[PDB]
Amino acid sequence: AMGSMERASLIQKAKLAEQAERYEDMAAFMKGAVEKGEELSCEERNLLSVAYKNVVGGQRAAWRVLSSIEQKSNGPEVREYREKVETELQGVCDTVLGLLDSHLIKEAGDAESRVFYLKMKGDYYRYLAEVATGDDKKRIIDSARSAYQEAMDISKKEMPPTNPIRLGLALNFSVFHYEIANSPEEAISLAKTTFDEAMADLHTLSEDSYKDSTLIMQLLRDNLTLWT
Amino acid sequence: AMGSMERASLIQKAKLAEQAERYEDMAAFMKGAVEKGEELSCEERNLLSVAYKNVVGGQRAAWRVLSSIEQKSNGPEVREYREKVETELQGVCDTVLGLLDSHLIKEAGDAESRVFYLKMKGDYYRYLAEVATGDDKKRIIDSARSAYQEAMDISKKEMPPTNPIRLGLALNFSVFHYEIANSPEEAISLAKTTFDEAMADLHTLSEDSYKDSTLIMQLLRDNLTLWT
Amino acid sequence: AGSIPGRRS
Amino acid sequence: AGSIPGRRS
Ligand SMILES: *Cc1ccc([N+](=O)[O-])c(OS(=O)(=O)c2cnn(C)c2)c1
Ligand SMILES: *Cc1ccc([N+](=O)[O-])c(OS(=O)(=O)c2cnn(C)c2)c1
Ligand SMILES: [Ca+2]
Ligand SMILES: [Ca+2]
Ligand SMILES: [Cl-]
Ligand SMILES: [Cl-]
Repeated sequence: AMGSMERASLIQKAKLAEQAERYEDMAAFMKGAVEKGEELSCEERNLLSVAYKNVVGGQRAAWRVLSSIEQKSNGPEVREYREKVETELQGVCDTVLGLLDSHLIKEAGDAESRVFYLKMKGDYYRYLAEVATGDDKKRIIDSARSAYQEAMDISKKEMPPTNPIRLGLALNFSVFHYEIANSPEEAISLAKTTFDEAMADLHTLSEDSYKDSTLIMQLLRDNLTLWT
Repeated sequence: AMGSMERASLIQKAKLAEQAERYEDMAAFMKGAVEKGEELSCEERNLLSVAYKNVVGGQRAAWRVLSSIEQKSNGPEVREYREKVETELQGVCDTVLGLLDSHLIKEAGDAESRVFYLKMKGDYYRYLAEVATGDDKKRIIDSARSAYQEAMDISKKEMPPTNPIRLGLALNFSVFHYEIANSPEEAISLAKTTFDEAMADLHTLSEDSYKDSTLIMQLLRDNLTLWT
Repeated sequence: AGSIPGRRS
Repeated sequence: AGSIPGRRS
């Protein structure tokens, strides 16, 4: 419904909405900006990702609360309301996936944009997989895996091992392995190898880049501590 | 849009939505329950109030962030977006006021329900007054004042000075005086008199009622500390 | 200052 | 465990 608003005004309002913690508005403004058809800059990609991560993060937290209640109970109300939340979460994931497919990924030629969008694709299929059951769950899991793997292959060829996007991709793919794919050993191996290769490249970084990379490395180590 | 759902199912889903921190859903479920046309029990009144307080609380916090940015700047974007948030806040306040007017207050004959709803009426006019300007602000302020005053008159005749609804009404009317009506001395006098009269009645209470009343008395004292 | 927080229960 | 929090900036 943002077709009448200037691209630059959508971007400015997405930044205001972030400041106001109005993440649904922020996501709608950034959807409108994507639908203008131009490629997104680095800052604009981050606004798109932060907006949807907050929207779907709230939905995932609510779905987990409701699923836990539903499982304790096993009237229709808890299941019905968990289903409503689940459908709304699926719709947000489908919206993000649709933006990536029309046409952000196909126009992304630089490694930093292409890896960023393919990591997002893996993440939103992963959130779909968290609520999926059975022999839909399998194809959704494979779609997440395939997106993360393409991003990994580009990131290893094109970015240094300390690049924050490369690090966050590896962190999230390791969580995919541990939590979705039932591959805890692959999760641990990926987190360890990523951490060690980043450590060995820290000497090349400025003070500010060092802070950026070590922050994400700490998350890899925190997961390794929890998993071992 | 809740007309097809059973009253009891709306109430159950409002409780689930509170657990899931889905306050917009909670408010919609409780609006649907009110529109069934039956009076609300004490617990149901609290669910209605908690739902809308959280919805409008988020809107008020966002409006304050945006107004602060707008005032620092003085393109149209910050004003336009502050106006959008303001209109959505006004709409929620008008919805709550409409439920109270159709027909919760007129059917409320016991003091605990009538005072509860008239305090809500004062509160939602107060939130309208926070964003109003000029010679709309005056009539809105008077509507808040009139609702709080009727609730005060009933509460003093019908409830003990430690009743938590009576205490919270007096707390919020004192904030009205201090923040909206530019009457800080009336705010301080009301908070002090309310605190002192409650203190003198604490000896009549059980352990659990004492905890309920002293919690709100502490809020009166915290405001008095800030105001003096 | 603080009105009733009123956001729980 | 923790994915990228990714909810700020
Ligand atoms: C306005 C108000 C004052 C007191 C109470 N109360 O302590 O019951 C109210 O009910 S409530 O559900 O809105 C509430 C607010 N804070 N708590 C712990 C309950 C309303
Ligand atoms: C997936 C990801 C990893 C790292 C970064 N980053 O540090 O720039 C990302 O960009 S972001 O805007 O989504 C983000 C996440 N956390 N911060 C501090 C920024 C994405
Ligand atoms: Ca244009
Ligand atoms: Ca019925
Ligand atoms: Cl391109
Ligand atoms: Cl009645």
